[PDB]
Amino acid sequence: SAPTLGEIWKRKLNQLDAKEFMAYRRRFVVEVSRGTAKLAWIDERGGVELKGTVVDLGCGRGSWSYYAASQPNVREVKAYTLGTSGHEKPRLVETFGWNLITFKSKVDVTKMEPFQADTVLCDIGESNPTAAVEASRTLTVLNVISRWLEYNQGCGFCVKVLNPYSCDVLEALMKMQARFGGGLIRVPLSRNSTHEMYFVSGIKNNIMGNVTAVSRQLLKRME
Ligand SMILES: C[S@@+](CC[C@H](N)C(=O)[O-])C[C@H]1O[C@@H](n2cnc3c(N)ncnc32)[C@H](O)[C@@H]1O
Repeated sequence: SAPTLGEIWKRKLNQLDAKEFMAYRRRFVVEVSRGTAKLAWIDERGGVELKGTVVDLGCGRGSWSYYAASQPNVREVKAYTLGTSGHEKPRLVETFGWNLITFKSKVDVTKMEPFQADTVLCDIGESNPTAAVEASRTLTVLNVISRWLEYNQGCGFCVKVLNPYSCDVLEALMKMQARFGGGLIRVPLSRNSTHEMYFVSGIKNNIMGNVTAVSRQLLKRME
């Protein structure tokens, strides 16, 4: 049922006008950066142990990196993002832990050699009206992340899954869970206009069931 229900949600979402979309997207949603709040939520729930060498793949402005850099078990943060035309570039600030981060823009992380890391973070996935476009980008991220997880036996991880209801993606996630453990969670701070979920090392759950539960929740909210 998962692809059917998420696909229904997507087609219904795309039928909303500007006013309906704006009202729908915040309905019952919890709530400085959105990025910070989401990683903080996952961290406080025990979704991911932030420790040692943290990689932040697709760091954009870098909220996750600054979050990670302020945590007691983190030793360094290596942050990477495209930062090319019309893509977010890291925003340097003077907050606690800033000196632990190395930001590198102008890097396509899908083409980077994995290296040593104790925690793998990745928040790549831009919403697109076409669910199949989102599935393809999601698959690409998961394939890249699998190489990192293979290279770093036992590392912690927290990975955005932009479209988790697509059948190919579900099978990909089950395979990652079979290989690396972990589970798939919905952050209640996510807006109703995205079906994004997070593949995390700290929580071990029923992936397909959680996805379906999120589809049914987001559909009910649109009713
Ligand atoms: C919007 S950030 C997610 C938010 C971020 N965690 C934060 O807290 O600010 C996702 C970033 O991934 C970047 N990105 C997308 N594809 C990429 C790729 N192939 N290689 C490197 N960065 C990529 C995008 O430019 C985008 O800025």
